[PDB]
Amino acid sequence: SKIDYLTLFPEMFDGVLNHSIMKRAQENNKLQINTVNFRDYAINKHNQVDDYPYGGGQGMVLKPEPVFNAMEDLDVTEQTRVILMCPQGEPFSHQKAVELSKADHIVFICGHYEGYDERIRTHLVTDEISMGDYVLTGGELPAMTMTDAIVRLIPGVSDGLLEFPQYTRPREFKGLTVPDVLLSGNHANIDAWRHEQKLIRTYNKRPDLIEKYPLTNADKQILERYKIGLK
Ligand SMILES: NCc1ccc(CNC(=O)c2csc3nc[nH]c(=O)c23)cc1
Repeated sequence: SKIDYLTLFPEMFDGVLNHSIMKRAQENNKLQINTVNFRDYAINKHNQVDDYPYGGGQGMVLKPEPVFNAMEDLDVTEQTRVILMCPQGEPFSHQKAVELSKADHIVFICGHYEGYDERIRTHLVTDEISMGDYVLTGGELPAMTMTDAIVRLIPGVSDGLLEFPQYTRPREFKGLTVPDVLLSGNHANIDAWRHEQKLIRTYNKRPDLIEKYPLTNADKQILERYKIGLK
């Protein structure tokens, strides 16, 4: 598996690529990563990478020329996945992280442009993906974030409830005391207490999850005595 980033700000990938999980995984001969710059493939390098839109338009538009040239020498194939970071792409998701982790070659087209030449989309891009309804400056951070979720899912690199509260040393800290049950060594009571907390927190902060949860008699009894202790 190999992952390529087509970007104008390749320096912006410095920390991410050289540090943490991707830095380790690259070294294990698990994936090859390349950071390629658009401007390098500009036909003229003076009116390059982008230009005015035919028929008028709000902003500048990424030109097809540099992009097809980049794909050409990146050895892109019909099995490759050419992902375009765009605001109106499909929101990224876990099922997509799996599908892409199962792919050999991935090419991210990262950009800030008000628009992308349609010929790029119709004949190169296999996938268009966003991070969500909000507005970002460009595609690099989304490309890196998607890479993170995909890479950890490459080999070799919920119960329907919110999680239970967790605590560690010290036991007492600014008057804030770890629940005693967690120090008692009674694993049945520790699990039961954790389960009660899961139920109560989900009740308070995600009641929709309680509705989708197969509540036992004990679970109902727990919620009632909680909503009665409240008064
Ligand atoms: N006015 C149109 C317009 C066009 C491009 C941009 C630059 N944005 C991106 O390249 C982007 C990539 S993935 C993603 N996910 C969520 N939001 C985003 O903005 C993005 C912003 C606004």
